[PDB]
Amino acid sequence: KTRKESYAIYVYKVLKQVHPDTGISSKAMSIMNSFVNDVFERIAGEASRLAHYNKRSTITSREIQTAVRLLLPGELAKHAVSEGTKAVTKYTSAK
Amino acid sequence: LLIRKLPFQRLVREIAQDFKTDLRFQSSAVMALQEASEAYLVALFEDTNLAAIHAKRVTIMPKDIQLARRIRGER
Amino acid sequence: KTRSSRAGLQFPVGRVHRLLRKGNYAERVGAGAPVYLAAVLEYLTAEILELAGNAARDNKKTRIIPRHLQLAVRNDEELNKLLGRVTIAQGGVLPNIQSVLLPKK
Amino acid sequence: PHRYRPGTVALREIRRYQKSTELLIRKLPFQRLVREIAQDFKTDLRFQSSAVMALQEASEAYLVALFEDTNLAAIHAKRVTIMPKDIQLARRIRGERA
Amino acid sequence: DNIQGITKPAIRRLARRGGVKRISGLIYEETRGVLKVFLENVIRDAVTYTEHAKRKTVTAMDVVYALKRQGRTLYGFGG
Amino acid sequence: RDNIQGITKPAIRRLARRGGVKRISGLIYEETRGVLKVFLENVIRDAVTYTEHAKRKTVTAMDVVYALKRQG
DNA sequence: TGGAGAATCCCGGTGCCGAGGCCGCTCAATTGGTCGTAGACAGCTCTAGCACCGCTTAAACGCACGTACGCGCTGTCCCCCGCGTTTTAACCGCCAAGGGGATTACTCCC
DNA sequence: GGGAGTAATCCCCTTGGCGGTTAAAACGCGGGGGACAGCGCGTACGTGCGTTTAAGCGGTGCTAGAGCTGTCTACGACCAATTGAGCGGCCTCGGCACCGGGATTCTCCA
Repeated sequence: KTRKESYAIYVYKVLKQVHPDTGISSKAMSIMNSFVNDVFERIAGEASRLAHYNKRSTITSREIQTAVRLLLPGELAKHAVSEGTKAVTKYTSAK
Repeated sequence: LLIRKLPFQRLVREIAQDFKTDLRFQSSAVMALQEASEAYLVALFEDTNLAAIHAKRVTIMPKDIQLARRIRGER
Repeated sequence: KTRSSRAGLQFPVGRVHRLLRKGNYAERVGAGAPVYLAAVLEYLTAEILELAGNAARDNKKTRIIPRHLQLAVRNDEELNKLLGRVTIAQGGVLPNIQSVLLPKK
Repeated sequence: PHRYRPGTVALREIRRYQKSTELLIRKLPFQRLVREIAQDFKTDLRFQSSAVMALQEASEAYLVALFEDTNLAAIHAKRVTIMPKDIQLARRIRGERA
Repeated sequence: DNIQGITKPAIRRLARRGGVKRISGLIYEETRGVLKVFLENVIRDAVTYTEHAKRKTVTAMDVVYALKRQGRTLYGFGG
Repeated sequence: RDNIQGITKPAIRRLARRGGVKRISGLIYEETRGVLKVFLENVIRDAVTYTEHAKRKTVTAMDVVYALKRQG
């Protein structure tokens, strides 16, 4: 059989990291995978067009941050920006 | 044009003050903003006109406006 | 060793880098971009799984069905705004009976 | 003979069909409908079963959203009954009909 | 025609999920027409992407991209 | 401050009259100023975001053009 | 206004089938180094934006007033719901033809 | 020297069918509550007139900041080696749907 890439184990890691005594069905697996792939495509395309609009050939962290600012509504956007900045900072400051 | 230019550019400067300080604007920017706003309100008033004619009336109520924005897809 | 542990996340970063490279979004791609994007996807996953677990605990269940995802996404205002134009299979509709239709006796 | 008042069974059915989640249109008539529509464009095309299920889901979503909009337009006209002018108004507000 | 398979109680249950108390008898033909139009547009876009991508069998991911073309995106069928 | 009253009663009247409205109530104005304010809040934040990411202090017309293409 | 009565919730036994670990590979992610250039930064120019002012004149504010229709009330009548009864098509379970797109080998040409 | 044309193949999935049967749509009717039509009134809205205000036009001054050139350097494309995370096969035992008896809870009407 061919190999198909899914995000199932990683969202299972996140689910066990938040609610430790909870299961999940295969259908809900499919909808959750579709959600994360769609928001991947949306943020990626918005970042791509912001890369093109300023005569620039590289996608950086700034473009993804501006894409989160444009594409996400409310305080959810501000909190996601904080999480991304924290992850990038500890990745860069790592040995 | 229907709305006067200076009150609309005063309004857009006041609403852009709340998001970044000391912001400057191009003149063609506020002209495009005025044109887009007028097109939006004309299309809205046509939709509320159909809403008012639906309920056997010729006077428009605000409930026509909430009906138009609810059916249209906004909030 | 692996860069997901180096960034301090659970989502993959190299897979995100490969998928950004394949999709031809730009000619060059940076280093912090997949880290930031994986953090964003993990945090959106955190709200939706939180609210779905809250819904499942309300409905006395231990496994998340898509009905609980539908209830969780259609109750929070920001998640309903972000996912307004989507639909969830085997989801159902929120309970909403308009007030004027009730038996006012 | 006991008989409920007119209007109660509508409340009961609205509650029972908003609480549940199982699909409403039966499978084989919608299969026949999608094959008959696809006969008009190109010939000898074949469908996966998941494609037919996805079309059922999309049709359900579009029609329940349309009926909710129709109900709001009917309440605005100071009635309870839905009528075809309400449906035509609901599609004209969205812009689906020019 | 198979548009008559969408029967009167099926549209009644579609109304009840949307919360409709009283239904007129002239709803049903208009409902059949608007579902005919919607499905015609969707299968047109799906056969367009399948004929461009060159298979004899139309798969679910193609109609997911067809629905995403209309801004009516669907989750949970491989999309 | 309180410059939403610059969208005056006859300007709203002409905006309705182009749309074909014949008779207008007195409570229409206090709702259409709210709708215009909501639409401008949803546009100017995207214009500000585009102007900030390009490291500029001036909102050009093109930023408004992509801001309107955001909403469609 | 209280009894009839039917619809809904609720807990115990049943079972069934599917989520989740476990094992084992394998191949794309990781290390390391190399090179070529994209953009970071400096700095120069000089367009376009903000502001102060005056003047003329169209536009709006304010109020009076006549009257057009919004809405509350009543009669009518009709068509749509509730439910009993009758026919019919979706489904189910399995089988069989059989086409179809990826999977090997055999072989060819720039 | 490697991509590609052609073909055989083991299947995997698609479509069509046939009988049972059984839920489920189809139909009919009683009858009743809402849609619809009409009238009264009184209240709010268009129209018009006099005045007052501010928008727009011109004219200018200052200067911020967009726009572009020069140069380089740290950073990302790019390639060989390698290796462990993450894919798939598979086993199971528990989560949850189902069924049934009974308590609970609205509702109708006399």
